[PDB]
Amino acid sequence: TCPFYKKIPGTGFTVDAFQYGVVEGCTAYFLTHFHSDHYAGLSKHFTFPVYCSEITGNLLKNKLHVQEQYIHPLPLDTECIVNGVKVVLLDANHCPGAVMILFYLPNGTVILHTGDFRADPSMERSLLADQKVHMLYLDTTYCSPEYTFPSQQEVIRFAINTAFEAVTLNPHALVVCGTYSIGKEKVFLAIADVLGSKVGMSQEKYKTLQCLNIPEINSLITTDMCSSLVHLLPMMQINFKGLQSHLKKCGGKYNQILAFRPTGWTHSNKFTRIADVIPQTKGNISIYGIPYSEHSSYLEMKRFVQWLKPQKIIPTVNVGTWKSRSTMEKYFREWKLEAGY
Ligand SMILES: Nc1ccccc1Nc1nc2ccccc2[nH]1
Ligand code: NI
Repeated sequence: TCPFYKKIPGTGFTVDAFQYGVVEGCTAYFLTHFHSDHYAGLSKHFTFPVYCSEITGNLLKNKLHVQEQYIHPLPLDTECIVNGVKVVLLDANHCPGAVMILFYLPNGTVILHTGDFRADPSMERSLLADQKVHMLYLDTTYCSPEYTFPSQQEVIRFAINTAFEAVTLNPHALVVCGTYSIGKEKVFLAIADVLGSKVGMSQEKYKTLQCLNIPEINSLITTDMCSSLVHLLPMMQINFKGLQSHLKKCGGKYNQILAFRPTGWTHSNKFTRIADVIPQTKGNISIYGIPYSEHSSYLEMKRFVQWLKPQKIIPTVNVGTWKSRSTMEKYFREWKLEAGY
C-alpha cells in the first residue's frame, strides 16, 4: 500500500508512487525525476496520467516506452493548472530534468515537495522568495552534521587537473568514467573538454543522453569508441578486473588507464580532503573515487529550511527506522529554536 508521505492531502495527487498498483483516489501521478527508486513500477503498460518535466517525459517515452497519451510534460517556473489545482515546477539542482513541485491548495494551504535536491542559495531568489509554505516534503538523505563534502566546482577542478596531468605525461593513456543512472554528467563532460575529445559510450547510454536537452550534445558524445579517449562504462566495471578486460578490447591503442568512480558521500570524507585524495593502483591501472554529490549537505539543507521557515516538515528519505526518524525530528526542532520561527 502507498505510504502517507507520498500523498498530497486535500488533492487527488501522489508523488513518486508507481510501485503500489492503482492508488485508490489518485487522479494524477507526479514524477519528480528519472531515478529508478522513484519511477519503480512504471512500464510500457501504465495507463494513468503522469505529470513531469519535459526531460523526464523524453526518458519515459524513449527508455521505459510509456505511451505518449499518458505523459503530461510541464514547463519550469510557470503557473500550470492540473485537475483544478495551481502547480509550479522548479529546478531541483539534482540530475537532468529533476524538479521540486509547489502545490497551491484551494483552501490557501501551500505545499513544497523538494523531490531529491541539492539546496543552494540561488533557490532563495526563485519564485519561492517571500512565499509562505505550510508543509515541506523534504529530501533528508544527509540530515546529520557528520555529512560534509566539497562544492561540485571543487570536485570538477580536481578531476580536470588530474586527467589533464596524466594524459600530458602519457599521451597513450585512456580515461574511463563510471555511470549507473542519469546525473553527474559534468564529470565526464568536463574531462573530455580539457582533453579535446568526444566521450565514447554504448548505444544504450547514448540514447539516454540524447533525451536530456544538453546544448550542442552532438558535438560532445559518440558511439564510435575508437575515435574517443574518454570512455563511459557501467559503474560495476570500474574495478581492476573490468578495466583490464576493457583495455584488452582497445586494439593496442592505449597502454595505461586512469578511471574515475563518482560516488556520493563515503566514510573517507570524514578524514581526507579532496585536495589530498589519491588513487588505488595495480600495474598500469589507477582508480579515483570522487565525491560528487547531487544531494544537500547537512549545512546546505539547514540553511534552506531556516530560510524557508515551513510550519511542518515531512521527511521523504530515511523514513524506515525509529532511530532515523527521531534524529531528523531533533534537528528540525533545533533549527526552529535557533532561527526563531
Ligand atoms: N609517454 C612517454 C613516452 C616515452 C617515454 C616516456 C614517456 N613518459 C611517460 N610518463 C608516464 C607516466 C605514467 C605512465 C606512463 C608514462 N610515460
Ligand atoms: Ni535521485
